Amino acid sequence: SMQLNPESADLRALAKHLYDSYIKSFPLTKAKARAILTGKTTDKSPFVIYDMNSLMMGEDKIKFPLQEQSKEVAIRIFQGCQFRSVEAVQEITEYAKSIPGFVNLDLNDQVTLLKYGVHEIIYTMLASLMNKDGVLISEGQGFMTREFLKSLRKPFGDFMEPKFEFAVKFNALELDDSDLAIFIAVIILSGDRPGLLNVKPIEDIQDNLLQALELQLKLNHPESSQLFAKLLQKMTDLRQIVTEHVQLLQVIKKTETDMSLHPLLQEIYKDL
Ligand SMILES: C/C(=C\CC/C(C)=C/CC[C@]1(C)CCc2cc(O)cc(C)c2O1)CC/C=C(\C)C(=O)O
Ligand SMILES: C/C(=C\CC/C(C)=C/CC[C@]1(C)CCc2cc(O)cc(C)c2O1)CC/C=C(\C)C(=O)O
Repeated sequence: SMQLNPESADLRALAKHLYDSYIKSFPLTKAKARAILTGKTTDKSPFVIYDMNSLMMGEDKIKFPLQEQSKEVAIRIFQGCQFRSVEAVQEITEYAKSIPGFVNLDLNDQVTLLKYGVHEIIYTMLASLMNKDGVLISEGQGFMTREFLKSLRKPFGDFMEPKFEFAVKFNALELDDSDLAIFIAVIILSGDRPGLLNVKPIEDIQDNLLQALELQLKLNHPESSQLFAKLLQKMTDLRQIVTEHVQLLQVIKKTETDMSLHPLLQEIYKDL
């Protein structure tokens, strides 16, 4: 069974390092998101976008567009989501640099792990900002309803729904930021990504993160012995969400020309 030894003290040290770096890299933590979503925050309520009227009032309220603002609502929303995804790529990149051993990997491998990892991490962390009713946007200053997003014309009405479906089930696991910091690191350090140069050093880092994660979960969740196994299952699930997402982006690229795909996202999508 579980032991207090030097190995376990090192794994707890790693968990703390990752948590501290995760806090630094991602201002809106799950703890803060949940406080807003339950109202248990003392902060001002987010502005709620639940219909076309409150979307347009929202554009006046929420600050975070030359011929962008000429496009129909669904495209303005979709383009906004793309920009926020690119900001998320930047943050997740900075987080990865804090993962011990990551910056010592060959720079091409660092880039490959991020290329194939970032969307998995985006869907994981998006769950922190979701409840069954909607999602927090612009770092908690807004809340956009799930049914409002579904109401957008085909094919835009379907692009968030699979992320909500993932989030309701993921959120039932009741992970906290301390758990997530390690989970995200595990996903990034996946040795099976296409086109990696040096698989073994990545596998060696991931093995240590997986040990850190299993110990964190045993300590932090006395009421489930299944949680580690369930989280390995979520890692495979996320690869499905991303596949499905990419196919939707194809359908959009094919059917919905006169609508710009962010060049950086194009680069990432190339070989997913
Ligand atoms: C999934 C999505 C938007 C990502 C929105 C988003 C910001 C997700 C990441 C959530 C985290 C990582 C949570 C923590 C956090 C804290 C911050 O302080 C700031 C941000 C951005 C943040 O983002 C729309 C569909 C994808 C598109 C168009 C694409 O890809 O084609
Ligand atoms: C659903 C989603 C982003 C909506 C992005 C959005 C506000 C789209 C609407 C864009 C338009 C129609 C265009 C101009 C504009 C500017 C604003 O400043 C505010 C709004 C509402 C706005 O609306 C992904 C999750 C985002 C997170 C966590 C975040 O961390 O964001």
